[PDB]
Amino acid sequence: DGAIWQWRDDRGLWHPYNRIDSRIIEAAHQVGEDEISLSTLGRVYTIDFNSMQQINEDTGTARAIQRKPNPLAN
Ligand SMILES: Nc1ncnc2c1ncn2[C@@H]1O[C@H](COP(=O)(O)OP(=O)(O)OP(=O)(O)O)[C@@H](O)[C@H]1O
Repeated sequence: DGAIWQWRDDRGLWHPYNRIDSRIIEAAHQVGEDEISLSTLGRVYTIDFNSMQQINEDTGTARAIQRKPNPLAN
């Protein structure tokens, strides 16, 4: 839980992923995965670390993602 990942909405604001989704993204990022799949809200997303984007695999919409360190000690 060393990171808080965020995604960018259409109006340009950043939203934190939930703790579990941040954990999933972070774990894949840490080991050098190129991409992972994430399901939330019944939607299927590819998290593409080569381009640092979240891609909706049905609509083709790509959104920026970014990582913030989590200060909180285990
Ligand atoms: N990781 C996420 N968690 C929650 N909401 C998200 C996430 N990514 C996108 N959204 C929101 O979900 C909606 C759909 O975004 P998404 O990128 O899935 O597809 P889209 O092609 O923009 O939209 P639509 O399905 O309406 O054509 C938008 O309101 C967007 O801000």
